[PDB]
Amino acid sequence: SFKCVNSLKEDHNQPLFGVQFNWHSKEGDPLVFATVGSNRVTLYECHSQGEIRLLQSYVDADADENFYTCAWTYDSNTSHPLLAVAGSRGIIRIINPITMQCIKHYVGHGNAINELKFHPRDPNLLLSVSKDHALRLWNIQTDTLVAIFGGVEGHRDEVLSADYDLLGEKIMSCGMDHSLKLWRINSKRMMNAIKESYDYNPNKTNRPFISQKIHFPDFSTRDIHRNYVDCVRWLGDLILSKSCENAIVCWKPGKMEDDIDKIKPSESNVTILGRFDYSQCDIWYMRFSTDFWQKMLALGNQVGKLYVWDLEVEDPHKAKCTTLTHHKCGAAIRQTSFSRDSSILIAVCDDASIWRWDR
Ligand SMILES: O=C1NCc2cc(C(F)(F)F)ccc2-c2cnc(NCc3c(F)ccc4occc34)n3cnc1c23
Repeated sequence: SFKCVNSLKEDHNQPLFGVQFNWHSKEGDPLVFATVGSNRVTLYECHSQGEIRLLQSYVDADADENFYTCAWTYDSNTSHPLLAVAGSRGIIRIINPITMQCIKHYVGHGNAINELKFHPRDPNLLLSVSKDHALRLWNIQTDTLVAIFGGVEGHRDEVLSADYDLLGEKIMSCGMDHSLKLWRINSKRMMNAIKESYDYNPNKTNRPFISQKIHFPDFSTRDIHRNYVDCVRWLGDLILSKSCENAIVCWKPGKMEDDIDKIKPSESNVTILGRFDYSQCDIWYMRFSTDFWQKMLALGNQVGKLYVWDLEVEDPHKAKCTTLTHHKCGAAIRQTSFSRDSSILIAVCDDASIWRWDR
C-alpha cells in the first residue's frame, strides 16, 4: 500500500500541469521524473527516506510560455534519454536532460500544444495534439513532419489528448468537440510515409519532405461523454477516457464481440464495459495515468485526493479502488506518474506542489 513520504513546492507558485517518470532510466541509476509548469521543466531524482533531489531546470526564453505537457524518449543511436516539452507557444522542444540544453525545436501547429506522446515501439516518432484541431506526427531522427491528422472530418475543436495502442498501429484522440476519433497508422499510406520520412535527407535531395494530410478518421464517437474529453488511454483493445463529469469510462468501438481491427469508419455503435466514478473532479484539464504494465490507474481530484484503481481483475468493471489523502495536500492534482516498477507515485498540483507516495 502507498504511504506519503515527502512533498515540496516549486518557486514559481504556478500550477504544475504535467509530470512524467523517465521509464527509460538505466539499471542501477536512481528513478528520475520531470515536472512542467509556468515556463519551465524541472528534473528530480528519487532517493531513500523519501528524498526528492532537485537537479536542474530548462526555463523558456519567453516569460509568457506555458508548458502543458512533456514526454520521454531516448536517442536511437546513443541510448541516452531525451525529453520533449510543449505548451502555449506551440513549439516542441527536444531537451538533453543531462545539461537541460534545447537541442532542437519544431514549429508547425497554429496554436498551443496540449499533449505529446512517443510511439511505443519507435523512439523517433512523436505525436503532438493541438488547439488548432489537429494532430501531428513527427520523425525526430530526420526532423520531418510525417503527417497531419485533421480536415472537415477530423476534430472540429481544440484537441486535448491522444494515445497510441500497444503496437503503435493506431491512435485514439479526443477533445473539446466531445468526440473520440481513431486514426490507423498501419495503413499502406502511413507505413510508406514513415519509411519515406526515414529516407529523407534534405542535404541529399531537392524535394521538400511531403507530409500526409489525413482528413478521415477510421472511427468516431460523441456517445461516451457529454462535455470536453480531456484524457484518453488504450487498455489493450479497450479505451479509457474521461470528461469533467466525475467519471472514467471504459469502452470500445462497435458491439461487444466486434474486433477493433474489423471496425469500419461508418461504425455507429460503442459498448460500455464499465465506469470508474469519483468525486470533486469536474473542472477541465485533469489527467489520469496508468503504470508501465497497466496493472494500475491513478487520478487526482480538484481538492487533493488521489484515486488508484487495481486493473488486475477479470473484467474492467471489477477494478478495485484505493484512495490516498494527506491533511496538507489540498490543491487540484493535474497529473500523476508511476515509476516503471510502480514503487513510486508522484502527484503535481495547482499550488506548484509535488507529492511522493511510495508502495
Ligand atoms: O487555457 C489554458 N490556460 C492555462 C490553464 C489555467 C488553469 C488555471 F486554473 F490555473 F487557471 C487551469 C488549466 C490550464 C490549462 C492546463 N492544461 C492545458 N493543457 C494540457 C492538458 C490537457 F490538454 C488535457 C488535460 C490536462 O490535465 C492537466 C493538463 C492538461 N491547457 C490548455 N489551455 C489551458 C490549459
